[PDB]
Amino acid sequence: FLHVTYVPAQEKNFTTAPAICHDGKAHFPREGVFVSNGTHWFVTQRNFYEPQIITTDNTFVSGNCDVVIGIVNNTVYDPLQPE
Amino acid sequence: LVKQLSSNFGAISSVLNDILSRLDPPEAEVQIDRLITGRLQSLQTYVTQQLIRAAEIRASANLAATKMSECVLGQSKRVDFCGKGYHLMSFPQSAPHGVVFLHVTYVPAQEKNFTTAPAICHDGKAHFPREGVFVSNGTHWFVTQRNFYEPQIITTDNTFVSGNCDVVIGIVNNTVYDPLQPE
Amino acid sequence: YQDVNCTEVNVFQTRAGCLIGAEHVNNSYECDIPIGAGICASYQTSQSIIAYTMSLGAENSVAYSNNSIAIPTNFTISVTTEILPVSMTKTSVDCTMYICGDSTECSNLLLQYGSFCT
Amino acid sequence: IAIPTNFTISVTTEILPVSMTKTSVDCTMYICGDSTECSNLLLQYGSFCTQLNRALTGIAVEQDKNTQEVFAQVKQIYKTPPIKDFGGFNFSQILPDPSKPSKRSPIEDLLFNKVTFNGLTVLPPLLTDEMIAQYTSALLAGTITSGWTFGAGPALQIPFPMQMAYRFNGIGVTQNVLYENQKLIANQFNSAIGKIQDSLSSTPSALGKLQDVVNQNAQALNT
Ligand SMILES: *[C@@H]1O[C@H](CO)[C@@H](O)[C@H](O)[C@H]1NC(C)=O
Ligand SMILES: *[C@@H]1O[C@H](CO)[C@@H](O)[C@H](O)[C@H]1NC(C)=O
Ligand SMILES: *[C@@H]1O[C@H](CO)[C@@H](O)[C@H](O)[C@H]1NC(C)=O
Ligand SMILES: *[C@@H]1O[C@H](CO)[C@@H](O)[C@H](O)[C@H]1NC(C)=O
Ligand SMILES: *[C@@H]1O[C@H](CO)[C@@H](O)[C@H](O)[C@H]1NC(C)=O
Ligand SMILES: *[C@@H]1O[C@H](CO)[C@@H](O)[C@H](O)[C@H]1NC(C)=O
Repeated sequence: FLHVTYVPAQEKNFTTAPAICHDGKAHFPREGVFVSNGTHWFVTQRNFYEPQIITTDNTFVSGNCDVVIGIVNNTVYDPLQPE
Repeated sequence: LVKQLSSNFGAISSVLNDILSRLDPPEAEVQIDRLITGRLQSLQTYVTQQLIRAAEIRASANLAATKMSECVLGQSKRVDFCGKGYHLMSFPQSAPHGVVFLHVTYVPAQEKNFTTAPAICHDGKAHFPREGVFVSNGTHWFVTQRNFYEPQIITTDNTFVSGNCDVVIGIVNNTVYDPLQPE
Repeated sequence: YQDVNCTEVNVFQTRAGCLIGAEHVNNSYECDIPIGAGICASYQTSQSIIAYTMSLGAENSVAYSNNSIAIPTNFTISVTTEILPVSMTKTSVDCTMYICGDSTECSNLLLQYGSFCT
Repeated sequence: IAIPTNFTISVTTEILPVSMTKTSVDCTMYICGDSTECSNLLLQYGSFCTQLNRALTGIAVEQDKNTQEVFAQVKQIYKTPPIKDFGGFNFSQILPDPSKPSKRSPIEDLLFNKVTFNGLTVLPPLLTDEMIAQYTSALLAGTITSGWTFGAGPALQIPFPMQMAYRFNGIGVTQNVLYENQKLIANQFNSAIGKIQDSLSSTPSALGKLQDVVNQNAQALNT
């Protein structure tokens, strides 16, 4: 047999956070990790670094802002408001 | 094994009482030694064969236990492990020295061919299907599943944007409307 | 006859040996009774016995393009049986009885062989 | 947390036997070859000969059965298109070569090259090497032109880049990665296949798992 596989190559270090508090409500990523480059917070998949702006469609709200541990504060973009 | 008792193995007879009821002990012992050698060898080979068969039976029983656990207590994604096709569920039945499984599968029947496209360019940005594949009948473009044809109208919740229209090979122009635009 | 030509012994020569009593056929079918080296035989009609080359099945090519797909429109649910032995018939023997049934001297002679019985 | 920013695609090899060489022995010939007195003496030992012959025949039929079980899983025979266009991918190393008298791939040819009367005989396998190669080529054509569908029902055709994109989607990676790194991925795949072709030879410790089978059979017969 000639198996064909996939292997990650080059890594980088980032700062993460389990959840983000916006308006007294916690936010969790649907599929991905909350990563930061030291200035802004993005969400990206797990096996290939590809950041994107945190919106209301790639995350879901669940609970309050005083239960989870390690939650941070940031701004959650809203897509339909400019339109 | 039972029939092996009728062979004299070189002695003057194959029946112990007759052997010992005609001769003195000094020679009856020689004859009896010959018979016991033969019979011990026969019993030995029978036992060895039984051990070797028991190993295979145990392997089959382990396979049956794994199949029961993984396809009667749940749904399996190992292809051709519990029947040909996409496995749904299974039922066990008893039998003499074994079991019988009634696998229930799902097989597509009637296929029709269309034309596809890896991406759809709308306004200089590419579009990819969230789940499914883009299909067309030659006059309009739809997105559908991959195992049961069911077209749907292309819009902004079935697709996600990524990159531009100058990187993908095979991209095709088409409109992708916003549901909130008519309203 | 296995591994011999039709000289030492209707009559046909195969890769496995001399075959007597069958008629060779140019056609190919599915194997019924294996013979060897891809040859098989079966009883098909005037009923007789024919020897033919094994066939792997029906040839089928798929119209591969670079912008075409095929999608099912109707399905089918089926049932198949799978059969698996689980246990064998358990038994046991009495070595000394089987070897020297009701014979004290025979059992005494058997005693000089060790723990084979155990 | 650490997140990879680039990837690699690689190819490996896995070798494992399926069957050994079937054989048979004529008990009476081996023990008392052409001797009526010796046969008469042997008649006083029961059914040892019949037991041994039955065991050997069972072994031979099991060997044929397991070879058939490994290879003959599909019945329909598929064929690759005459025009080789798979979006940059190159399967020339694995597809069969028509010019060769035996329609087998160069890798199969290299593998074939690398591996080397007292009542006992050797019987031929029921399934021949050309038939096995035809099975392998049919499986390869089916998987390159259809995907996994030809093993679950009627073979449906899909473009190969789209099949690759689906398989990327199967390990949690979105398809745009393939759709915008197609050329690089194809180059890396072809280079890896070439590396395997080179590295398969030039090492006398790779086909040991088959050489040992051959050696054990030969040694048993010799002793
Ligand atoms: C798609 O539309 C754009 C903008 O109108 C155009 O530049 C491009 O050539 C079109 N694609 C094809 C294949 O013609
Ligand atoms: C048997 O006959 C065939 C042709 O009939 C011949 O090719 C072969 O050499 C012969 N073998 C022996 C051992 O006579
Ligand atoms: C492959 O797809 C491209 C996409 O435009 C098309 O131009 C071409 O005719 C197709 N076939 C071949 C053999 O390139
Ligand atoms: C699917 O097949 C069944 C019988 O196999 C048939 O009754 C049914 O009409 C078919 N479905 C369609 C949409 O034709
Ligand atoms: C990522 O690594 C792969 C593995 O060699 C290589 O093909 C590709 O060029 C790399 N990407 C770069 C250097 O941007
Ligand atoms: C594919 O590989 C073969 C040998 O590795 C080479 O001769 C050929 O040019 C390559 N490309 C195509 C399109 O066949």
